[PDB]
Order: sequence, then C-alpha cells, then structure tokens
Amino acid sequence: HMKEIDELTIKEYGVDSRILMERAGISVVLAMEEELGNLSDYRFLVLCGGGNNGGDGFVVARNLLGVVKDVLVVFLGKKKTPDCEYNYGLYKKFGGKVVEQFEPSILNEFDVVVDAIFGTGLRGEITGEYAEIINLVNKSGKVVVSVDVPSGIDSNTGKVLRTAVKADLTVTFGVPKIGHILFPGRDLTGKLKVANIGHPVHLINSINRYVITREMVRSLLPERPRDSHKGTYGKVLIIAGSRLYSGAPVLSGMGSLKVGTGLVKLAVPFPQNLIATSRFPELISVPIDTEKGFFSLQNLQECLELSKDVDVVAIGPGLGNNEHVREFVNEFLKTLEKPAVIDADAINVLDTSVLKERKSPAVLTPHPGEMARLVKKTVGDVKYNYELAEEFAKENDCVLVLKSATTIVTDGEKTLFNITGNTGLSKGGSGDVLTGMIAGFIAQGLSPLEASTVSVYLHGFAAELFEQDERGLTASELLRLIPEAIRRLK
Amino acid sequence: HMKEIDELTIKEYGVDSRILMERAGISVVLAMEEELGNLSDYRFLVLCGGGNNGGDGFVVARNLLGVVKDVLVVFLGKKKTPDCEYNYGLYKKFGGKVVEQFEPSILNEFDVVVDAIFGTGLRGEITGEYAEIINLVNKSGKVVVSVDVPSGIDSNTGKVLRTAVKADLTVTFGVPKIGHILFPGRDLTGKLKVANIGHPVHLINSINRYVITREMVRSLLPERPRDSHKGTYGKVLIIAGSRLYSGAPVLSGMGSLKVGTGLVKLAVPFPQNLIATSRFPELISVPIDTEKGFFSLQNLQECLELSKDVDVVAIGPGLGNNEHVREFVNEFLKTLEKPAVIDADAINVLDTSVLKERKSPAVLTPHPGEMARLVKKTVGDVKYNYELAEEFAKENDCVLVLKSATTIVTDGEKTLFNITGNTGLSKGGSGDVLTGMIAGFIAQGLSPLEASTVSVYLHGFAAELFEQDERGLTASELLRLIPEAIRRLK
Amino acid sequence: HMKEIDELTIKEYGVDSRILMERAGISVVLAMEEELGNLSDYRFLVLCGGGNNGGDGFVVARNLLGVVKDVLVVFLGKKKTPDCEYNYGLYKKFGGKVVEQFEPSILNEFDVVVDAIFGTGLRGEITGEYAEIINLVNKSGKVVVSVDVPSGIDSNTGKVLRTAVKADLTVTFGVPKIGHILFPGRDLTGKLKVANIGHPVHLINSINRYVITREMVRSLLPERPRDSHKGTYGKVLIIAGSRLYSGAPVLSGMGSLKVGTGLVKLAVPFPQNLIATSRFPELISVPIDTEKGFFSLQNLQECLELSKDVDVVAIGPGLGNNEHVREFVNEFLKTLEKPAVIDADAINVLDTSVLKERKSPAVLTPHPGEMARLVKKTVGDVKYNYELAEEFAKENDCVLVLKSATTIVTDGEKTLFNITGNTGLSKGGSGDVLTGMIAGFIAQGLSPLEASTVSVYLHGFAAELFEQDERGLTASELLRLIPEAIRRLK
Amino acid sequence: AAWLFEA
Amino acid sequence: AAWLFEA
Amino acid sequence: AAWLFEA
Amino acid sequence: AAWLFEA
Ligand SMILES: [K+]
Ligand SMILES: [K+]
Ligand SMILES: [K+]
Repeated sequence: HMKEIDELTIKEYGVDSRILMERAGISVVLAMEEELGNLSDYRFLVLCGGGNNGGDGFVVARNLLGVVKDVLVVFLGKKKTPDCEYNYGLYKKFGGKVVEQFEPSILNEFDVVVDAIFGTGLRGEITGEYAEIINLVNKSGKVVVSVDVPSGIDSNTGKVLRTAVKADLTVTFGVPKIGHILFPGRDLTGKLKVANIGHPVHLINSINRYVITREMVRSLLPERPRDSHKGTYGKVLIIAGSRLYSGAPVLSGMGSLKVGTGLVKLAVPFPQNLIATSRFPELISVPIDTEKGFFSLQNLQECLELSKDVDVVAIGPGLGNNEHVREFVNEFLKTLEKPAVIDADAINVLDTSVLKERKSPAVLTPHPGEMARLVKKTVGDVKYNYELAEEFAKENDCVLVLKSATTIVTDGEKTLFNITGNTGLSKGGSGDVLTGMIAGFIAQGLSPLEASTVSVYLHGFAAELFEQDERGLTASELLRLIPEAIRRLK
Repeated sequence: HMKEIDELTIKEYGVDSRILMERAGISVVLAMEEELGNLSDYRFLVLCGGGNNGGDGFVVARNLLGVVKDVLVVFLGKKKTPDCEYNYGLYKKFGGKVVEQFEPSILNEFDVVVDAIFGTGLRGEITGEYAEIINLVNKSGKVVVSVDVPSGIDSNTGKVLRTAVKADLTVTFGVPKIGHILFPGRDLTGKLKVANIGHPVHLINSINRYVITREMVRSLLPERPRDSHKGTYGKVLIIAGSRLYSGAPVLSGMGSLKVGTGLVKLAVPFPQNLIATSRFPELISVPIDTEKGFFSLQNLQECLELSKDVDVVAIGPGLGNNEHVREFVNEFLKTLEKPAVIDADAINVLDTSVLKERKSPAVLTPHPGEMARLVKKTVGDVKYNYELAEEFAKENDCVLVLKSATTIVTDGEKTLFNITGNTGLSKGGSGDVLTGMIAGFIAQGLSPLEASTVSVYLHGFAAELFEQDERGLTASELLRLIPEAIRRLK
Repeated sequence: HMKEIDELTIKEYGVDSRILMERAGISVVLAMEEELGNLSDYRFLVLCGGGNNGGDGFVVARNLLGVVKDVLVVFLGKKKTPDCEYNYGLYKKFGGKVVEQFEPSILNEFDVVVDAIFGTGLRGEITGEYAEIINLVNKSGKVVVSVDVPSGIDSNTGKVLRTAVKADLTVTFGVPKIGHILFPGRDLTGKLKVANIGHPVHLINSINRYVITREMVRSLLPERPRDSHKGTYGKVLIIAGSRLYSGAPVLSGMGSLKVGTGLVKLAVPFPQNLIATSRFPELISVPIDTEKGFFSLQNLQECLELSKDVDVVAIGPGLGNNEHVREFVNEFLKTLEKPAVIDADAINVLDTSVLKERKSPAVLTPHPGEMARLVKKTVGDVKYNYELAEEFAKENDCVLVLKSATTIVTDGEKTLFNITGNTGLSKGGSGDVLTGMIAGFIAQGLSPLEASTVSVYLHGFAAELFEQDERGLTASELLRLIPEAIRRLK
Repeated sequence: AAWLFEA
Repeated sequence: AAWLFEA
Repeated sequence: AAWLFEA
Repeated sequence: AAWLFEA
C-alpha cells in the first residue's frame, strides 16, 4: 500500500517528510511545464487545503514565485498539518500572496488552477464552500492541474464523493492510485503523470495491484521458434452457438487463430456450424446434432470426446440459457479435465460448486451484469468492485476477468487493471473475440492469468487501431486489427 | 559431394591446399567487414581447433594483425594438420599471440569471437573443455562469426552434437551444407554467406542437392501467352471435404486459381459443397450425395467421371479417416489415370502398393506426423530425414514433399530444400493451400517435381509478405498474398 | 555573492539545507538524462568528498539506485559535514554501495564518472590521492559530470589548483560561477547547465557580475524609428592610421557603419587616407598633412575642429607609438569634450592622469599586453583579473573592456563577461572592428557601458557565423557578418 | 527519458 | 521551457 | 555484384 | 570499409 510506503520511507529509511513534500511540488511544476510549454506567460491560482495535499500546493506556488506572471493561493482549510504549515510559511517568506476568502469572480484573473484541496485524505462527501468552489472551477473553462488525485475522487475506489474536480492534468506520486484507474475517477483525472519523488524502488515495486502495460505484455508474448509446426502452438475447442445465436462461434474461433493458435475446432449445432466455415474456411466447425437447436445432455459424450485432443476448451458464447443447456454446461465442466474458458451463457447457467470441485483451471469472463447474476448482487455493487472480484477468484480457484471500460483481471493474489480500448468494444460480438484470444494464449503455453492479461490488453489496443470513428467498429474489423496490435507491441 | 570436391580440386586440378585455405580465411574477413563495417575498432578472439577449420582461423587471425585493435588466438586442439600448422606458423612469424589455456573471463576483453574450432570434421558429441568454452561463448553476448559451420553442428544433418555455437554470421565455402539448411543447424547458423574459394565451377554445379532459389523458381514459372483461353491454363479436380471438415476444399481450390489455373472443380459432399461458392463463386463446387457426410465407394464412379475432363486431381484435404474413405481413396487412385496430388487424410488411408502399381504420376505432401504413419516410424526418425524421403520417392515412383520449416522436395534422384516461410504457416488450412498450388502448376504444364518446387517456394514467400505479425496469418490472407509473391518473383 | 545566498536562504528564509541539497542532486540527475538520454543502460561511479559537494553526490547516487545498471560511490574524504553525513546515511539505507579505497582499474567497470569531490570549498592545491584520482579520471575516456564546478577549479578565478577534472558536463546551482566563465576553468567545465534549486529569485538577481546574454543584448539594441535621417543615428570621427599602418582606419570605420551609425569620418595621414575610400567609398576619409606619416601636435587643431561636428571620437588603431604621437594623443584627449573610445596605440601612449581630468566619458579597449603596460604589471597579473579591471575603471572614471577569449567589461560598479567568439578573432584587425562598433553604438545613443556590452557580444557572435573553418576568418569577413549577427539577435 | 515521470 | 535549467 | 559471395 | 583496398 502506498500510504504505508510514505510512512516507511520517512520512519524507517529516514527521508525527511519535508523533502518528499518538496520533490512532490517540483514534480508538479515540471509536469505542467511539459504540458503547457514555457510557464512564464501564465497566471496561476493555487487552491490549498490544510492537509499535506495543500502543503504540496504551497510548494508548487512558492516555486512559481517570480517566474510566472502571477500566483495567488486561496487557502481553504482550517488547521494546517506540520508540513503544510512549514510550506505555507516558506511561501509567505518568499513574498507569496494568500487569501482565505474565495470570491466567485476570482477565476477571471487566472489562467491555470492548481487543485491541491484534498488528496488521498478525502473522507466523506464534499459539501458547502469546498463544493461551491469545485463547481465554480468546473464551470470556469480554465486549465486545471490536480495534485495527487483530483479533489473529490476517492483514491481507493474512483468514486466521486458528491462532487469532484475535473482535471486536464493530474500529477501523482510513486504509483497510480486505483481512483485514477477506475471510473468515474479515470475520467476526471484527465492526463495522468506518475512522478518519482524519492521512495525506495524496492517499496514502489512491492505494490500488489498493477496497471497492465505494453512492457509487461511484450515480455509475456509467447515465443515463435522457427522450427515449429501447428502442434507447437496448441489446439482449442470452442463449444458455442445455437439456432438463435449462430455468429458467436465464428468470432471466438477467429479470436484464437488471430493470436497464433495452431488449430481451432468449433462444436456448433447443425446446421449453424456451416456458418463459420463459409466465412472463415480455416476453422474446423463440427456439426452437433441436437434435438431443438441447443446443446443438451445428449451431446455430453460427443463434446468430451472432442476435448481429448485439445489443450483448452472455451464454452458459452451463443449457447442460450434454458435448463437443458444448464444441465449440459455443468456436467461438462464437472468432467472436463482441461483448462476451461467460461463466457456469456455458460456463466449465466454456471453452478459455482462445479468450479470448486474442478482439478483443472478456469478463466471466467463476465461483464458486470453476468457477474451480478453469478454472485446474486446488483450491478452497482459488483461494478469495479475489485475486492469482490479477488474474493471470488480466491474462493473458486479461478481467474476472473471482469469486463468494463477498465477491466479487472485477478486470481485472488495478483490483481491487474487494463485501460486500453474504447467505446467501439461496447457492441455485441466483442466479448466473443476476447474469449477466443484467451483460450488461444492458454493453448500456446501461457498460464490462465498471463493469457488473460495479454488478451485484455491486445483486445483493447486492436480497437484503438481502428482507422475510422470508433463507434463504427465491429467485431470483424477487430479481428483484422489483432495482428497489427501484436506487431506494434514489438 | 563437397569434401570430394576439395580433394579433386587439390589432387586432380592441382590447386595447392594452402591456397584454398588462404582464400577461405580472407573470405571470412571480407564477410565480417560487410556485416560489421570498418573492422579497425574491434578486438577479435579466434578459437582454433587443430584441424583445417582451425587453419582457416589462423589465416583469419593473421590477416587481422595490425589492422584491428587486438587479436588473440586460443588454440584448443592437440595435434595440428599440415595446413593448420603452416598457418599457425605464419600467424606467429607475423607477430601473432596464441594461448592454449582458456580463462572464463577472457571474453571480457574482446568484441568478436571467430569460431574456428570444428567444421565438417566434427565427429561425435562435444564434451569437456571444448563444450565449456562453447557454453561460455554462447552466454557471453558477443558477436560470433563461425567459420564453415558453427562448431557442434553436424554438417550432414543439421543436428546439434550435444552442444553447439550459436553464430550471428557463418561463412561457408563452395556451397551451403545440409547442416546450415535443416534445423536446428539453420537456426544456429545465423546469417549465412557462401564464399567462392576457387573450386572449379563445373564441380560446384554437379552438386545434387540444392536450395530452391528465386532464380530457379523464376525460370520455372510457366508462360502466359497473350493469345490464350482458360483451357490453355488447365483444369483441376479437387476431391475433398466431409461433414466435419467443410473448409479444406475452398482453400485448396483457391490455391489452384490464385496460381493461374484456368478451371477448378471441387467434388464435396452435399451440402458442404455450397460453402465454397458462397465464399468464392469462381469455383465450381459439385455436390456429391453421400450416405453419412463422407466419401465412400458409392461415389467412386461419379468421381472417375468428373476426372475425365481434368488435367490433374488433388485428393485428401478434409476427407476424414474411416474405413469407407480408405476403400474409396485406394480404389480411386488405383483407377485414376491422371496425375494425382495426395494430401492429408488421403495420405493417412493410403496403401503404398497402390502408388507402385499406378502408371500415372503422383505428388505426396505429408507433414512428418503423416510421413511417420505412412512408413510406420516415429516422427523423430522421419523429420528432416532427406535420405528416407529419397528412398521413399524412388521406391514408389513419386515426388515427395515433406513439409516443415525447411521443406524437402525429392523425386529420388534430385532433392531440393525450401527455406522461405515463417511460423504463420504453422496453422491449419495452410497445407490445403499448398496442395491446390501444386495441382495448379501441374495443370499448367509443369512436371510434378517442378510444380512442387515452385509451389513450396511461393507458398513460403507469400507468408513473408504478410504486413502484420506473422502469428496472425491465416490461410485466407495467404491466398490473397500469392499473386503478390508471383509479381515480386519477376 | 552566492555562498551568502545559500546562507540567507537557509538562515533567514528558512529553507532546510537538506532540501537545497536534495534539489541540487536531482538537478544533476535530470541534467544527465537530458544529455545522455535514458540512464538505465549506464553504470555510474560517484566520487564524493566529505563536504557539501560530496553530499550533493550522495543525493545523485541514491536517486540512481535501482534505476540504472550499477552505482558505486568512492568516498574520498575524512570527516563528513552534517548534510553530507545525512545523505551518506540515506544512500546506505537505500542499499547503496560505498568504498573508501580507489583502485586504478575501478574505472574499467563504469561508464560515467560523477565528480563530487570538491566544489566551491576547494582551498589550495590538490595533491596526493585526490590528485592521482583526478589524473586517472582524466586519462580514462569516460563521460564526466561535475557537480557545481569541476574539482580543482577555483570558483572565483577559473584557475586550476595544480590539477583539475575535465568535465563533459557541469551542473551548477543558482548562477554560473566566475570559474566556469574565465579560462582555464571555462574549458574544463565542458557544457554548463545552471539549475534553479530553490533560492529566492530576488536574491539570485541581486548578483552584481553577469554573463552577457542574447536577451540582454536584444533589449539594449537601439530603436530604428521609420521617420529618421542619418543624423538620427549619429556621427563618429575615427582618428587613426599612419604610413606604417594604413589598414586599421578602414576596419574601424566600417565597424561603425555596419552597426548602423549614420555618418563616419576618418582622419588619416595623407595619402593613406585614400586607402579607405578605395575599399569602402561610403566612408569619409579626411587627409591629414603630417611631417613624417604620423599624427603630431601640428595636427591637434585640425582634429579638434573635425570633432565639433561628431558625437563620439575613436582614437588609436594604427597611430604608431613614438613621442610625437604621445604628445598629440594626450593633448587631444585633454581638450576633447566628447565621449572617446581609446584603443591600441592610443592606449600605449596614454597618460592616465588625462582620463581622471576629463569631464567627458571614455571607453578603453585594451588586450592584456596593453593593459599590463598601462598599469605597469605583467600580463599574467592582469589577465582575467576582473578586480583589477574594476578598480581601474572606478579610479579613472571610464569603462574598461579587457579583451580575451572571455572579455570583461566594467565601469567599476557593474561587471559583465562575454563568452561569444572563437579563435578566428585572434588575428590582427579584429580589435579595430570592435573599436568602431563601440563608437558606433555610442553615437546611436547607448551609454558607454551599454555600447561596450552590445559590441563585444555581437563582435563574437559575428565570428561564430563564419561558414568555413574559424581559423581562416579575417576582419573583412567579420565586417560582412555583423548585419547577420544583428538580424539573428532578433 | 523516464527517471522523473511515467506517462 | 526553462524553470529548472538555464543553458 | 556476386563473384565472392552468395547471400 | 578498407581491409582490401586503399582508394
Ligand atoms: K487534489
Ligand atoms: K566452426
Ligand atoms: K565537483
């Protein structure tokens, strides 16, 4: 944890807290200079609370003195912490101007607002003056730079505590906080810079929750040895589709192939299985004879036989949710001694007892609506709830990939956040591609957690490479972009 | 053979062996200069055995004396052959420094390792000192230049004899050796230069095993006379698919068309035949009425009738392997008096007696797993086993195309190696394209061996032209790239 | 003064000395990153004394820990000051490695030497270990970064105290020191960055000795109002030349015109006066009838009459030094009630009593040889002796421009240093151009100190704009480049 | 060029 | 871009 | 330009 | 690139 990293750095390593506070403020100044160019033309309004976030603000304000056109600090707190007091005292000795009353029109005479009111010490809702001032800053159209986290964002959840500052730039210290990563906070954060302010690198690295980065995904990508054959790159079985949902299998299957899997087999009710090969004849699409266009227990043995020859099985996209599908999915997963990727309708009928009793690994890929149904809570209680995700992964021995604009991937010990992608992925078909990608990377030798990490990243990055407006992106275009995403990764 | 070419050049043509050894060493120096730029900035460590490979090394070392920053030779053998001794003596008279003890840290003071320990005279496994030194060179991160073949590669098989040097550059003399061409040796070889060291050109050319080159494939490409019609460019019948494997026919058929065949007809069980024309309506896809979705003897007469009007028949992709398919394939090939291209499941059910009794020609296109089953050996005993391939071709009167990262194409007298391609071809569907390409070129007038040569090359080159990461290549993208490969060839 | 600025910043403004020390170290790290690119590939050797310079080094070393390949500190002092001790303690708690013994070969394992042995606290000559280590660093060919001033440079004089470090990069704090500006120190300094480490801007600005900068010279350039005539831009009289030195007048005269003076008149012994107009017919070159080719008292009245109509008089270039020239120069300057620019031979015969008794202003432009003769000292005692220059300016009520690779311009209260130029100016004729430039800017309305500041700068910058090798630069080419220098200034 | 900031 | 350094 | 080397 | 020839 990061506030415990500050403490250790001060208390055990012996770095004066004033030194850390200085480094924080100057980082803010350099970050603004990098974003705004020469600062000397700009007039700055620094809004400072009475805590250490405000102390960081006093450092910023003092270091702009005599270099920029004008600086004014509006001090909004009651008491000052010792480091804030020290730095307030420096600002004044340096000739700085402070006021304690905020006049609505004061924004008119400034170009940049530095928001140092509340950082990680925010507790409860912002009300009264603090709130009226945040609302005025938000209506003002000025350039806003938030110190640490925008004021009003809960740094552990990304939730807005009644009201919050919308920043163009946020400079944070040590590591990104969860509140910069999850929405709405990610939105309010604007452009995020992470500054090194002198914490020991060992401590910064012992942080157990990470953003998935290009470097991390590059080093997880499996090797392609030249002397290889299709079996080197594994075999996937996808169990999917129904008479109602004939497209899902094709998108999942090509997801596996486009990430480099050697062989992909679909098991799909006849005659919907022919849809896949008419579009992509590289796929093997096995006809399953069903009574009414859905998988049922009558197909259990055929699907277990098809599983013997593969490395991983993906199940769920387009299966339909009725009782015969439920019987089949749960009896299948109960007997399949292969890694399983469980998506969509296989999640909706899943009995979680089945996951506990399985020797083999599983990845579950729900959206919040599916996760809500699965644990019997509301969407609002599960959305971006990474602790619930961790608990669930740990209890059921699986990897959980909880999909949203920020996707959470956890196995219970390690939790990762993905921030690639755009709103083009908020469209049917896009989850089916991801399920294939995951199965594909598992087939190639990646562990389930590694497979999930690499896939969520590349799936989002592929979407960003679409040439036209993102809202026109479809799952087929996304498939086409996957090999470009992989190439750009290296 | 090449070691017999050295002997003849010395013994019958009368070139002093010292002259050949000199030309070999200086070629190494020029090759390094071409790869590294000006050599004068670099410190060189030359590892020399006691054989003629080491003698080549002494020539290299002597010719770097006074031109580069530093040269040291570590002499690792016991005895010296006469030419090595002569050249060791020259190195010393020239002021050269030799040591006989190798200290682990000696790598620290050098930039380039010239590996002249063992060439074609390697016998048995490398152990003890020789091995510890090769392991140290491999862990050292220096630039490595191997003389002739990297030490530890069997120059006749490409196999690693316990341990071998991994080179950035290998300079070989006269002709590439089989060990540079087959893996793992091809991998260890790094970039390969073939130097002319003065053998008579007549002898170099009488070598009976060749790498397939762009020039060779260009001169085999058939002519496209302007006054032509579809019949000029031949007719292919492809017998393929089943209810389980509906995509294979389409990929084979378009393989034929994309290389320029006039007409392609598929014979495919109804209704899987409709898959082909829904994707590529240029194809003719004949419905075969079958009892259970597989070809059987009941279809024998229809397929022989369809064969009367064509120039070549390809059979096998997606047929399935069950006894009724076996009866049909063998009775068909027994009566078909047309050239046949035999792939995939037609190989798995093939009775080799049938090939012997056929008047007409055949090309067989197995991967090592299929070749293993066909001759009843392990994959490890058939992989890259070009002598077994030659024997099989010769006994059965066929052309054998044994697919792998290096593909071997032989008719028993002439053996060719293909080194184009990449790991994007290690994916289902890619073999089906090749089968069509071959049938296509046979239809256009190329002999079976010529058709196979041109096809393996262009199929690999098409893969290399994929714009994005190779692992995302699919057989459909490959089809699209074939006409570009043909254009770039000229 | 700057060490008094540190004290005030700590003692009166209340900035903790540890904070200033931190800011200093991190500035060094950013400066290296800006010069070397990404630091993570480099191994760093930090040489730390026991004073605050070494403390700055410990800060550098600690901030590289875990970010770069390797850091080692060689601590070379006995005691540690309190801030050095604190920062040494931090380095170790952070996992840093320190040694106290320096082995000659230790340089072999590092890429960058950070020199934090002695800064402004250097007293007396460096001997023994400190010296052997500086000599080894100088012979080593590594990249050297000096903290504050290269160790061994006296920061008040630029003199080398027995031996000194030759840096590629020097990062200094607050302001450049005199030792970075004067030679040999300027040479040893290499590329100089001045970092802001948090001193109040008011104090940094109260520094009474400055480097002449482009910004300063831009704001001193006189205005060219559109509605103007030649008289707007003033009139210069140049009294110069002799039968021996016929070129000097022409170079001085064109110096005035090229900086924008309206009218320039030369008074030159007949017939050498005709030389000027044959080269530059824009000049007015008045013939003075002399007895033997030199000015003498017989010409006093003609030259005073010619002075009535001008704004400034330059005297000295090419006059010759004999007693009749001495009588004339001193009686002339005694009666001329106009600003005077006094150069070359007018300096060599000058009686300094004359300067004291003059109501009107003067600029003297000696090189060290001329200044030595004028105050009756050795060249070595006057060269770069800015305090002597200040005393002389103040006693004699003049501006002194003491020419050298760094030129000093002082009126006794304000002292400026010029660092533009190159060795192309170490050639006869180049001083004569400068004398004209100065007279010219005085004629245009600049005060003598302002005129001298702008001229030394532009004269040096013109030299830097020569397109070919600097050693081939002549005074005529320099004249041609002056208008380009002025244009580039804006 | 990343000692101070990560993007 | 000159808050930290002068050239 | 191929008398000495083939690529 | 000068081991064999000087111009
Ligand atoms: K804030
Ligand atoms: K070798
Ligand atoms: K120093």
